[PDB]
Amino acid sequence: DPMAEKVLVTGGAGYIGSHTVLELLEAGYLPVVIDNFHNAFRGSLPESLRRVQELTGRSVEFEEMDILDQGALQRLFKKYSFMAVIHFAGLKAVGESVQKPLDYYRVNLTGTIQLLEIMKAHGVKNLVFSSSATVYGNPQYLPLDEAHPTGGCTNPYGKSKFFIEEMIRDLCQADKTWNAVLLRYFNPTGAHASGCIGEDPQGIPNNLMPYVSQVAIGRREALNVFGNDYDTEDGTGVRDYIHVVDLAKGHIAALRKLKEQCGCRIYNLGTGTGYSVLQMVQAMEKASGKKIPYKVVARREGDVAACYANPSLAQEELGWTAALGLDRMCEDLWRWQKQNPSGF
Amino acid sequence: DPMAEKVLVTGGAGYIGSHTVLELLEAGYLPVVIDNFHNAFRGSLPESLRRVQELTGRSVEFEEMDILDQGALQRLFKKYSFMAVIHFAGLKAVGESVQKPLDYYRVNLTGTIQLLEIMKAHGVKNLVFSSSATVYGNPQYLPLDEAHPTGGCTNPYGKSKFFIEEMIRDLCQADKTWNAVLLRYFNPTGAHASGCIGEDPQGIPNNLMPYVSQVAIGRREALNVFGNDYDTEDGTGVRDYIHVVDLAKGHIAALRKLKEQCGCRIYNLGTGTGYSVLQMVQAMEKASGKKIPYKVVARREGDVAACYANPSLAQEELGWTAALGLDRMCEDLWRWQKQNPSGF
Ligand SMILES: NC(=O)C1=CN([C@@H]2O[C@H](COP(=O)(O)OP(=O)(O)OC[C@H]3O[C@@H](n4cnc5c(N)ncnc54)[C@H](O)[C@@H]3O)[C@@H](O)[C@H]2O)C=CC1
Ligand SMILES: NC(=O)C1=CN([C@@H]2O[C@H](COP(=O)(O)OP(=O)(O)OC[C@H]3O[C@@H](n4cnc5c(N)ncnc54)[C@H](O)[C@@H]3O)[C@@H](O)[C@H]2O)C=CC1
Ligand SMILES: *S(=O)(=O)c1cccc(CNC(=O)Nc2cc(C3CCC3)on2)c1
Ligand SMILES: *S(=O)(=O)c1cccc(CNC(=O)Nc2cc(C3CCC3)on2)c1
Repeated sequence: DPMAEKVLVTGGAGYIGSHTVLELLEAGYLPVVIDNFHNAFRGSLPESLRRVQELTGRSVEFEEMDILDQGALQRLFKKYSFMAVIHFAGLKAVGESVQKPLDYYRVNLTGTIQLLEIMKAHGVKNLVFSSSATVYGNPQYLPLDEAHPTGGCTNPYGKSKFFIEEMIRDLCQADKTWNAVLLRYFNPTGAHASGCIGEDPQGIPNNLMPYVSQVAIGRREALNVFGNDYDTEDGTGVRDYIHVVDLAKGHIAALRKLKEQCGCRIYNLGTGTGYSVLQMVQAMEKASGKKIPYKVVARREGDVAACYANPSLAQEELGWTAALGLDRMCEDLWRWQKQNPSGF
Repeated sequence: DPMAEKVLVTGGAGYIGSHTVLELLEAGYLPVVIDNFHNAFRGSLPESLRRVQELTGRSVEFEEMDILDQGALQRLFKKYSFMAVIHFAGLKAVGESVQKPLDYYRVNLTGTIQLLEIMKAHGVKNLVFSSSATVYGNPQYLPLDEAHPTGGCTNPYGKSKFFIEEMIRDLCQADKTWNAVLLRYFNPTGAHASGCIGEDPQGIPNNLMPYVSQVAIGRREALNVFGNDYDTEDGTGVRDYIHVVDLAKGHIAALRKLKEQCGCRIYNLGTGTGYSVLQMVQAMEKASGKKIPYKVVARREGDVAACYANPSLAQEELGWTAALGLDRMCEDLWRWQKQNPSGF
C-alpha cells in the first residue's frame, strides 16, 4: 500500500535531518535514514535518532552507509520500497569548503549523482533536495525570490549546491516523469522544543547563533560584530534565520507536493523577516536572562548589509509558512544548550 | 630524468587528443594515452593513434581504460611517471547533453574529480584542462576575453565544463602548489595536413563544418542557414572556429607554462576573427571546387549574431598564435574527408 512505503532520508542523523525525521514520524510517514556518521554522534542508532524515537514513541529504521558507496545504495533500494527521497547527506561548512574543496565536490556532487542514478534505476523519481539560498549570491534586490539570479556564489560549498540544483533541473527537463522540489534557505537555528535534540557543536559554524549562546552561558567573553554602520535599521548586518522545526515541516510539505506530479519546483523557505546582529544579541539576552557583551570591529570587505528570502511562493504552492520567530529560535536553542552543554 | 617522464593524455584517441598526441611527439614529449573507446575507432592502438605513429615514426603508449575506474587510475599512476596531465576525456556533444544530462555530469564531473584525486595522491599537480568558451555564455561584449563573465550557459555540456573550471580554480586556491592551465576555445575544425587523421563522423555534430563538406561531396543537398538578417557584415551569424592543429599546439604551450609554477591560469585559444556562415560556405566551395547550395531559413530564437574569442593573452603569456586561417581549415578538412569518406 502507498502509505506503507518508506521515505528515504539521507544524512538523517544530522541537525536538519533528525528534526525532519521527527516531523515525518509525527505526520504519519515511515522514515528510513542513512548516514555515515561523518558529522553525527554515535545504542544502535545515532544518538539524535535514538532520542527522536523516545520523543515520538515510534521506530526509526537506520542503515549506516555512505552515499558514495554504490553497492550499498543498490542493496538499500532493493531492501526497501521508497516513495521518495529527502536528501540532506553532504558536507556543509562554508569555511571548511574553502580549505578542502575537493572533498566538498566529491561528497556533494558525486554522491548526489550516484543517488540520482540509483533512484532512476529503481523508479523512485521523487526527490526533495535540501538546497541553500547562498545560490542567489549577493542580493541584487530584496527580499530574494525564486526569480532572482543564481550562480553568483564564490565559495566551494555554495557552488556545489548550485551545481546540484542545475543537475536536477536538467534531469527533470530530460525526463518529465521526475518530480523534484529544491528548497532554498539560509541559516537553520533553534531546536525541537523538548530540548532533547538540536545541533551538535560544529567545527566551523556557519552562523553566529551558537556563538551568541556561548557568550550567554559564559564560555566566551563577547561577540565580535563586523560593522555597525550598514544602511540598516540599527547599523548592524541583517541575515536570514529559520527555525529548524519550521524548516523540517517545509521538507514534509515538499514531500507532499511530489504527489502532484509537479516536475521540478523551487521554493524559498524562511520567515520573510531578516534579523540584525544586535536584534539577535538582544533576543538571546531575553531568552537566556544573561548579558551578552559585544565588540564592534571593522566591516569585512565583501559583506553585504542585508540578505533574506521571500517565502511567499512556498505559502501559495506548498501551503507552508514559518510559525516560529526569533524569540522562539533563541528560547529553543538556549534550552538545547542548557540541557546538553556539549551536545549529544 | 625530467625529459624522460611522460605526459598523460586522457581521451587521447579522439579528435583533438590524437592531434595533440601527434604534436607532443613532434615536440619531443613522450605521451601516454588513455581512452575507453566511447567515441574513438578501434591493431592494438586506436586507429587514430596507429596512424599518428605512422605519421611521426614514433611510439605511442596506450592503455584502454575509463577515467571513472578508480583502480585503473591507481594502476596507471603507479606504472608511469607523469610530469603532467592533459585532460580531454569527456562527453562533448552539446545536443546529446540535453537528452542524457546525467551521463554528461557523471563522466565529466565525477571522472574529472577522480582524476584530480589520483593526481593529488601521486604528486602530479600539473594539469592542462581542455575547456570550452561556451562558459562565457551569450556575449556581453566582443571579442570575448578572459575577464568576461562566465557561468551563463544553459545546456548541460557547457555547465559541466564551467563546473570543472570552478572545481580546478578552487583546488588551486586551496593548494598553491598546483599548476593548472584552462584552455577555452569554440569550434575545432580542419585536420592534420596529411589528411590521414581528422574528426571521425560524429553522431550529433557541434558545428556546421562537417555538414558543409558533406553538401560539397554530394551527400547532402544544401546547408540550412538560420537567419540572414543579423547585424553582421553579410547578415549571417558569425562564429569562432580554430584549426585543430593550432589548438593542439596551444595545449603543448600550456604544458610548457606549467613548468613556470604558474598556479591557475586561463587562456582563450582562437584566431581572433570570427567567420560568418556564408564565409564558411564560400571558403569550402573554394577548397573543394564544388558548389555548396544553401537555404535561408528563419532565425532560431536565442541565437546571437556574433560570437568569437580574444586570443591576445595566450600570445602574451604562452607565446601562442594561431597560424592557420579559414582557408586552411577548409582545405585540410576536405582532404581528410576525401581520403577517408567514412572516417577511420
Ligand atoms: N546548516 C546549514 O547552514 C545549512 C545546511 N543546508 C543543507 O542541509 C543538509 C544537512 O545540513 P545539516 O543538518 O545542517 O548538517 P549535518 O552535517 O548535521 O547533517 C548532514 C548529515 O550528512 C551526513 N553525511 C555526510 N556525508 C555523508 C555521506 N557521504 N554519506 C552519508 N551521510 C553523509 C553527516 O554525517 C550528517 O549527519 C546539507 O544538504 C546542507 O547543504 C542548507 C543550507 C544551510
Ligand atoms: N569538439 C568540440 O566541439 C569541443 C571539444 N572540447 C573539449 O575537448 C575534449 C575532447 O574533445 P574532442 O576531441 O572534440 O572529442 P572526442 O569525443 O573525439 O574525444 C574525447 C575522447 O574521450 C574519450 N572518452 C570519453 N569518455 C571517456 C571516459 N569515461 N574515460 C576515458 N576516455 C573517455 C572518447 O572515447 C574520445 O576518444 C573534451 O574535453 C571536450 O569537452 C572543447 C570545446 C569544443
Ligand atoms: S569571537 O568574538 O572572537 C568571533 C570571531 C569570529 C566570528 C564571530 C561571530 N560573530 C559574527 O559572525 N558577527 C557578525 C556577522 C555579521 C554579518 C552581518 C554583517 C556581516 O556581522 N557581525 C565571533
Ligand atoms: S540540413 O540543412 O537540413 C541542417 C539541419 C540542421 C542544422 C544544419 C547545419 N546548419 C547550420 O548550423 N546553419 C547555421 C548555424 C548558424 C548560427 C550562426 C547564427 C546561428 O546559422 N546557420 C543543417
